[PDB]
Amino acid sequence: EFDAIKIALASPDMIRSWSFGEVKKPETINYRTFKPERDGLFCARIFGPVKDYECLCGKYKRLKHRGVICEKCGVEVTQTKVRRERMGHIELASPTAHIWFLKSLPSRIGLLLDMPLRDIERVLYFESYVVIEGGMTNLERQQILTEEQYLDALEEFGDEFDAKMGAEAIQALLKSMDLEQECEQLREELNETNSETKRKKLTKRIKLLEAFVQSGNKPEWMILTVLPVLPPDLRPLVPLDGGRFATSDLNDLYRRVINRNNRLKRLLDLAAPDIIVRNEKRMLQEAVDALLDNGRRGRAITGSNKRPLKSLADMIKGKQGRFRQNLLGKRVDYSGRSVITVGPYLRLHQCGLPKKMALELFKPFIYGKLELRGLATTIKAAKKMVEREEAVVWDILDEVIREHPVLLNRAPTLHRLGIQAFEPVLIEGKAIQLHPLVCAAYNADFDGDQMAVHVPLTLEAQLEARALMMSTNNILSPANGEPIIVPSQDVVLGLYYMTRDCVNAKGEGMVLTGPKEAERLYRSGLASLHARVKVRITEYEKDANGELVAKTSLKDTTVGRAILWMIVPKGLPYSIVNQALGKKAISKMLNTCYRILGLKPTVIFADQIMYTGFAYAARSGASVGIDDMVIPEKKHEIISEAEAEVAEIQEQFQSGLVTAGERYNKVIDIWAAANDRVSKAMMDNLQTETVINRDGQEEKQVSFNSIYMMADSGARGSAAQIRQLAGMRGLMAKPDGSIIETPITANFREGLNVLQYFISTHGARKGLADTALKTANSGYLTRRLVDVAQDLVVTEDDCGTHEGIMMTPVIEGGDVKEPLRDRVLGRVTAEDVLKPGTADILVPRNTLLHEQWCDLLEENSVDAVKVRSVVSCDTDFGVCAHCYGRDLARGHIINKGEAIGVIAAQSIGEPGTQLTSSIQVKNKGSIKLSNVKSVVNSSGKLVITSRNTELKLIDEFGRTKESYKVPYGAVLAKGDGEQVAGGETVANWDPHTMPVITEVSGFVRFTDMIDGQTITRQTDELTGLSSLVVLDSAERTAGGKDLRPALKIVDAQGNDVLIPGTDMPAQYFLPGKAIVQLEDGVQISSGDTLARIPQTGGLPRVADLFEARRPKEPAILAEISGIVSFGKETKGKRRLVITPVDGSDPYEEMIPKWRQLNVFEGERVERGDVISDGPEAPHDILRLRGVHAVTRYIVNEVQDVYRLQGVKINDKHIEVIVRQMLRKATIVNAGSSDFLEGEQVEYSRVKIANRELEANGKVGATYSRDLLGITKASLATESFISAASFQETTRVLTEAAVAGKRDELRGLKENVIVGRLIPAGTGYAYHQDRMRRRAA
Amino acid sequence: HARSTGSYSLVTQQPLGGKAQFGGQRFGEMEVWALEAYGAAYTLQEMLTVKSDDVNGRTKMYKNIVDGNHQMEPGMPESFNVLLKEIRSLGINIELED
Amino acid sequence: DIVLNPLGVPSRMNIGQILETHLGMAAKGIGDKINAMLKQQQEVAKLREF
Amino acid sequence: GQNMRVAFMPWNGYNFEDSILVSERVVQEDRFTTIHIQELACVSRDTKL
Amino acid sequence: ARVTVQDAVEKIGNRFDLVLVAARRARQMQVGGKDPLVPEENDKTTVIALREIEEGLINNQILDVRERQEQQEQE
Amino acid sequence: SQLKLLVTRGKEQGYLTYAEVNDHLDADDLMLAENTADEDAAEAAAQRTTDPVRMYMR
Ligand SMILES: [Mg+2]
Ligand SMILES: [Zn+2]
Ligand SMILES: [Zn+2]
Repeated sequence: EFDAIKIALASPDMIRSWSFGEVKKPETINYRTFKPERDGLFCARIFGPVKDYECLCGKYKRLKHRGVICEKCGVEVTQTKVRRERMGHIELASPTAHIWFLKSLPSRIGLLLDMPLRDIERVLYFESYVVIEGGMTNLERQQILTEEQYLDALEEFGDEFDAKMGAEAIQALLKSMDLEQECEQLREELNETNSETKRKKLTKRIKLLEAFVQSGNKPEWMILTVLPVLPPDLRPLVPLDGGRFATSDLNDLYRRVINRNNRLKRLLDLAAPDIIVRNEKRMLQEAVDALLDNGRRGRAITGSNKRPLKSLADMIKGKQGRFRQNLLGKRVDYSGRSVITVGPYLRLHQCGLPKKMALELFKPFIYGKLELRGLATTIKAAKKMVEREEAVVWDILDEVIREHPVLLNRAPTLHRLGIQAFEPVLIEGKAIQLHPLVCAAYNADFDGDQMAVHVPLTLEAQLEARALMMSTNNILSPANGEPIIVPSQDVVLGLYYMTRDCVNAKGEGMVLTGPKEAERLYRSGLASLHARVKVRITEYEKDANGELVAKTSLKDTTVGRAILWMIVPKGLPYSIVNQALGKKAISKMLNTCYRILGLKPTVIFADQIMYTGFAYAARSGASVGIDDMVIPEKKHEIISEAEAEVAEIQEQFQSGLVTAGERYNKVIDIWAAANDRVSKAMMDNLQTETVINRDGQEEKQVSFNSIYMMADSGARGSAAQIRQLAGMRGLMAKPDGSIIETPITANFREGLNVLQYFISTHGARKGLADTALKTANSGYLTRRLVDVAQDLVVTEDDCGTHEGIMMTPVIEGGDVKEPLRDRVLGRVTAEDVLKPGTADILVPRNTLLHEQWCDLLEENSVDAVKVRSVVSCDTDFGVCAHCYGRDLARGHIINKGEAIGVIAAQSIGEPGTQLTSSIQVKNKGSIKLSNVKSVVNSSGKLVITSRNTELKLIDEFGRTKESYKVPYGAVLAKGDGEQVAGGETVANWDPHTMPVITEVSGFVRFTDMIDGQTITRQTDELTGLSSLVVLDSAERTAGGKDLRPALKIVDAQGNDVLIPGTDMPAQYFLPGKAIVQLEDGVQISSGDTLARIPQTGGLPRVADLFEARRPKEPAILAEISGIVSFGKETKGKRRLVITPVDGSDPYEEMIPKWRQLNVFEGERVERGDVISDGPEAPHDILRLRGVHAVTRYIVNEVQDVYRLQGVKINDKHIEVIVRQMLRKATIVNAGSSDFLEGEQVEYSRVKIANRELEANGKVGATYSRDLLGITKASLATESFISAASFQETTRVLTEAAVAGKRDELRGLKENVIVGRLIPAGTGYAYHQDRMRRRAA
Repeated sequence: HARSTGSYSLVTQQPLGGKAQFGGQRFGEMEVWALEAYGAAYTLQEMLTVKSDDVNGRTKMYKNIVDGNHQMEPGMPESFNVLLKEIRSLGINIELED
Repeated sequence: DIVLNPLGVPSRMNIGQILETHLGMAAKGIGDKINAMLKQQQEVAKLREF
Repeated sequence: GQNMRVAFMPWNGYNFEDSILVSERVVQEDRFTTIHIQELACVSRDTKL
Repeated sequence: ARVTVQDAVEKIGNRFDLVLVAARRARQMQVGGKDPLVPEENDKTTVIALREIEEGLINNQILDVRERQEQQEQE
Repeated sequence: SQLKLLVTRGKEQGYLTYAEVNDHLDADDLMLAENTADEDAAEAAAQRTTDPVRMYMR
């Protein structure tokens, strides 16, 4: 209807235009007749009649004569709702400053006038005068003149002198101000001499003057002359039961403003002393300030209840304002709630709805049906029929409900599966029956939880619920590809018990004809559910283009597996059910069914699995008793032995042989070992049993114990819970985080005594508090993540880009913890996947890698692919479907319009509550060295001559399996190009002192070495050797301080030995605190040690890693490639200069001397190398290394937090957030564009700006990408309606008003506030068509 | 607790709250995010306007339903009109450009 | 009268309910024996002895 | 409360997460039947008309 | 009926355009006044529209062509 | 000067206590506290009683 919203400042003429009349009296209503007063806050003349079509007096009280203004009253005869739309105005006697434009942090008034805020405040409060265009009389504009100074200046000046006080002075200043001429003057200033901040401040001044000139506002509009009055019905005075009333706080504030204004107007007629009028004007300013914003400049005015009054500003901001409490979430019609029960008889797509709730929610539909079918004549008859609950009413209700989805929702909606659409089934009672398989999606248990039910109304809403939100459409998690409809705890136990063989059961050794005979035998009592038999099984294979060829063969199975085979669909093999079928086997089975067959067979299969599991779990009759918790028979011996060892340690400490800090650890280790022994003994005794037999001999088998069965199948429990039940409760902690030495040696089968229970309580209280805190934090993280990345939408099919990420498996030193299949499945290749033999292309390009392609890649053993990624997408304002991948919840390539930002935010935030030397090879392969320079030492072996050496174990198949990091100068047993066996330590080194080593051998002379200037005399008394320890710069004398210890290599012939392969002299400038051991003239072998130089986690790690915080001590990277050099020393921090090979060297950094540098001044380093060592910074990687390196550092550094806790989410969702982090570009060269040199612009704008410009006959502009946090990157929103929702409302509206900003609703958070279709999903087509017609 | 239609609040024309007042269910921001994760634009629109505080759109929806026609004319909510009037009651001039 | 799920006991390590169930079974067994002796009209001597 | 005869076994998914399966003779014998008393007031006032 | 919607999506191609087309056809068949192209087993107009889309008897192009022909007839 | 030290401490720690701000510093105190929170910049760093009754008394 409008398609855009504009905001600006209001002129007094505009304010008089809005109003329908002036409010002159502070009266509200008569205390006797309760009628609106005349010219008061509630006035019928100004704001409209109080009841529909009726004058106040009553002479005109019918619709027939509407639109007429009664002469007696003046009240127009119209609808009363018009009182909700009409404003008034109050003409202030004297101008008042607007608090938003005075006490804002930038202080718009002061910024525009170029005056300190304190000067403005003191002139406002009638403290000192101000000269306004004084003239040529030796006065300076905007000069403070206190009362005495003003008085003595007035003398000797017959001129007016133009001095004023109060807000009138400010208004005169603003009105006299000229913006174009001052902008010209500032341009002249910027043209001339420039200083560090002079140029910046002048540029800011000119830019903001230009902005204010272009906004269309005028400065003097910041000073109020007329005050608008809100319509009465938004600040109502409403009668409550009895003689009492309730009123809004705005009535009090308006009454105060009007009282003081009228008093001032009266006072200005009496010609009162200036003291009185000054005080009155100060009070008027204070009252208007309190009205517009109460509690911002001074003390908040309070009411009778002694609480601060709510002002106009308080009604907009906060979590209880119109922007948040009512515009983004509000109460809804056609809704209900109730407690949820099980209902295990249901199908996956339907729920159970009480008849009473269904009758109440669908009332209009039932009225329509009753009238249509002729049962009722009018709607009143239908109402009475439904109110009496006749017989026909229930048939009509059953007809209405037939195919009408209802949305069920549970209160903590953490992801999109917390709302799902089901088909109702009318039931008796008052509880909602919820299908078991969906509980995990809701995180719902049946111990008192409640659910809300909403009913879609429109045809479009019903179709969306049926096609998008149905429960049979969401069976895969959207965070990863895994199903979320897995059977949970009792289905698992039933299917485990059914498929679980026994050694010598009834009917063992039989040969059945198929599943039917197996079931017929079991059900008639002739065979046991686990009796090993031979069964003829017929299974189908898709060994063709979908043909399902059959194969019949005699399998060796049990009766349970043969029975369970009856429910498995055609395409699957028989080996899926031919096992014990724990918790994870069932999930694998469902995943296999989904990938091979499709969606419908999977849903049918899941329902059959649930039914069979429940039936046979009931059949088994599995229970829990006190004899199932078998305590080990050796527990007392183990505890006694631990007691003896700890007592011996204590008495040894009492003899002063060990420090307490070590005996504590010894006792802790003793008790840990004892606990491990007890747990091992318990589990050994509890997981096996002896049975007999086919012939009569003792034979072991896995136990049928009930606790063990529950833990082993994954139904419920673990080894820790069993350990506490039958082992020992373990080792408790303390409030300080310490671990109390003596553990709880009792389990729960045995009782705890009072002290052990006291310690347990210590633990439990902390557990509860930590749970609460985690739930608190994980919501804030999700809210920020949604705010930053809400408006991302797939808005293209292919951008055509040829770039992407390089996906390879993740290896933490030893084993691999994420194969290539997990990281590559479902993505789009950016380049041909050449065969590892380099023969031909294996996967051409732009091919969505589904399961078959992943299997092919695994078969050919490729370990590196190039996959298109979101962070390297060429689409402007959105993403393309090919650079994203596939949906992960539907299984196909993502659809256009899908909102991927909200999905990414929800997927990242949903699991938040859950989360809290020598090198030895391990496999028979071949050593491969990457990024290392080799050389042969004196011993003849190979020594590393590099800092970034990487060792890989390339097996006979050419696949990496072990990646290891080796420091500098390590002796290697083997090298590249030689096969090795297992268990061979191919590298070793000393992890102590310093790795400073030489490179050649020969006579060493102390060149440029003077005793008493750089070294100290410290002879090795123990060995008798003389060692020259190099002191520091401070201690040493200045005679040779600038000199450094250089040890040149020479021969016996008197010549000079230089670095082999080059003419560079071989000198080693050793640093301070270096212990020179070998004397001059003593030949050294290659690599000799010249000097023995001495020396978070959980959610907060993720939250501080999306905020791009800089660590405490960031490792210094190589800013530029070139020879490293040094400059002036000890100028607060050690100075280092890098000189490129040819390029200029304007780089110099004050590197602190505290950092232990790992590079010598004679060693060149390229950019991106580490100078110091420590945690890396996120900003430095982006600058030194491309975008693909900072994203790789993040998607791997936050995925480590989740992997530890077992949470798995796709990498798609972390690259969506990163794409929104590095979104602003900083320009370095303007080029032929229209961009300022030092400016930050949206990277999308600059990318397209120079793109079209380059195509023409111009040259594009360079830039440097920038990285922000999710909280700083969400403040760059270009709409002031979405920004005010989650930012400071006062700041956003104050800056948008002066700038004359207008925003066209283009986001998801703005069309919700306005109340129109979002541009993301089903509303994507509507918005595109609107833009097309609008362009025309 | 179940509700089809009932009494509405005074200053903001939204359904009252609580079972005693025969109130509605609060549809918060997380549920809006959930409906945005699906492409359920029409469900979201009808929950934001017709079902909550679109004063003249909800009676039209009721009449359409009791007439065997499930179609809505969405309109503009009341909370946004109140917000415009409150922002305008300050010195700001916020309008709806066509 | 009531059927409860055993899978609730292992994870929530509150095995006091199983001991309560065993002891309540024992107590009701003693009560049923007294009731049987009382219905059969047995003299107070055997009732007192039991 | 009341002393109920209880058995620990699954029984067909009607005690799935924390649900309870109750006999119909626990309802015939009115063992968990409770009496609730509530007050309703009707105040008549003197209105303007 | 229609426990799943997966064939209709394949016919139309997009999950959202499917919803829009089905809603248009259902509104034609509910208030406008039209006869279904398939037998109705007490199905609501939304489900009948979905199954028509599934069988290939309805899509956006078909609806546009039919509306053009109808407007020609009315003229 | 005095404000500069408090600002340096707040930047180093990212947060400050009432005692530290009050020492290093009614309406003037509240105004100073509000100004300090501005940074959590240039204008606040560079930056009588404001009570209408105290000025009247003066
Ligand atoms: Mg619960
Ligand atoms: Zn009149
Ligand atoms: Zn792209």
